[PDB]
Amino acid sequence: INLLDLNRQQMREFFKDLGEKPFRADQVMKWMYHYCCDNFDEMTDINKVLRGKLKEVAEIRAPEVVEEQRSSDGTIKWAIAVGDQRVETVYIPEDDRATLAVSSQVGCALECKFCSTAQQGFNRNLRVSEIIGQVWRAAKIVGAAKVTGQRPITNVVMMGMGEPLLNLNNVVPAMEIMLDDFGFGLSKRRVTLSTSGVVPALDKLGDMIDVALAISLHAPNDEIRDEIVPINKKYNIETFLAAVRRYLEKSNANQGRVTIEYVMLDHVNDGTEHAHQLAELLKDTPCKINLIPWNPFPGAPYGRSSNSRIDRFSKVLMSYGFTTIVRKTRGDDIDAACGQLAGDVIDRTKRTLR
RNA sequence: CCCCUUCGUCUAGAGGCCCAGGACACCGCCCUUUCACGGCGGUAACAGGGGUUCGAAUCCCCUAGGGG
Ligand SMILES: C[C@H]1O[C@@H](n2cnc3c(N)ncnc32)[C@H](O)[C@@H]1O
Ligand code: MET
Ligand code: SF4
Ligand SMILES: [Mg+2]
Ligand SMILES: [Mg+2]
Ligand SMILES: [Mg+2]
Ligand SMILES: [Mg+2]
Repeated sequence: INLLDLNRQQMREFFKDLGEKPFRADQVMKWMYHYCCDNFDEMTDINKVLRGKLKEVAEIRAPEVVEEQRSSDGTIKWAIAVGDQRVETVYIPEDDRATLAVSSQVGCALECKFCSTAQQGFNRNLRVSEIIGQVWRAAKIVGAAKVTGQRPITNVVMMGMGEPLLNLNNVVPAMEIMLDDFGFGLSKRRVTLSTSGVVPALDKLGDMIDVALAISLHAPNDEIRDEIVPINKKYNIETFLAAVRRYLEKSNANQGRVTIEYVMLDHVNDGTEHAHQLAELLKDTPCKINLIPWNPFPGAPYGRSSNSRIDRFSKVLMSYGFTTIVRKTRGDDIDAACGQLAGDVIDRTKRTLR
């Protein structure tokens, strides 16, 4: 029994089940997440008998890091071992903050055409310990909170491999741990779950946890979205934005706005005609816009909008009063930029034959 | 017998620099451009009780909880 699979409720449960008081769950979480301890013999403020009781009944096993790559950006990407397979995790330092992109499945069940995770197939969901484990290893490797004196991580984004809303069972507990004060103590506002639009699971999310929301929109109408982000064929743009607005109603994390992700595919969806449509489309949705220049990956039929097109496109949106930021491209030299995470996946869907 | 207990969390603190300071969280406002969620602001603690002293988070006692 591995305590990295457990959130606070559950660890309390666990400690009651050992005839021991529930504040013990707070102590152990502090060692685990504030110091990145994987070793009960260091928990100096737990009496020696219980300290030993734990070693018999439980453990703290994060997946192992088996690769590391540094970019001129400063950006780092670690590959973690997940049985025979690998998912990948990205650390992004900016001046006043540090951000971890976290993987949430082994590949992705979805088929976005501009995504490299999509082109590897899909194997399985990640367990809680394999999600929060990514935040655990990255915190230890960077410099643990009460070990260097600084928060190693200030923001997390569920923007690694996989679609988060197709693994709510594990995504939510893991986000719960991130937010927890005896966990990493991060902020609602600085944990951004991004989703391609699995509407029912978003409604479900609303009833489970309040967390900042971004959406992989990527087109200004269904005819295009059908082609690049195929799940649109099952939950279309209007259905999705309705769901989004349902989430935003009951959410402090988002501060009344959703972040719109829109990847910039050269001469596909990135002309000023599209910006005009996009502005219209979003007239009834309080948001801010994040333009993402496309990051390439082997075999793709696409190209990256030139900066002139991006610049023009963004200015149209700005005419209509939208906050429009171009996401700086980070980790491209090591295939760690958004979309480039292929990991190592044993596809179980036969993505190839088809 | 000895040591520890200060906002949600980690802490600042040595008889007056403290009706308790910071960071983060939380909450609020704003995002018509700081964004791989951004800017600003605000609420919030001396474990509980009794003493010593002009004055106690700080010194003494008792209690509860925790460690050797
Ligand atoms: C994580 C964010 O990046 C987007 N995304 C997926 N693939 C790529 C790529 N090759 N380049 C840029 N962005 C991508 C997702 O659709 C999501 O919005
Ligand atoms: C590479 S995408 C990562 C998060 C989710 N799949 C989304 O597309 O928004
Ligand atoms: S984009 Fe998000 S959803 Fe679409 S494939 Fe890549 S990962 Fe899966
Ligand atoms: Mg929190
Ligand atoms: Mg306390
Ligand atoms: Mg102190
Ligand atoms: Mg924000």
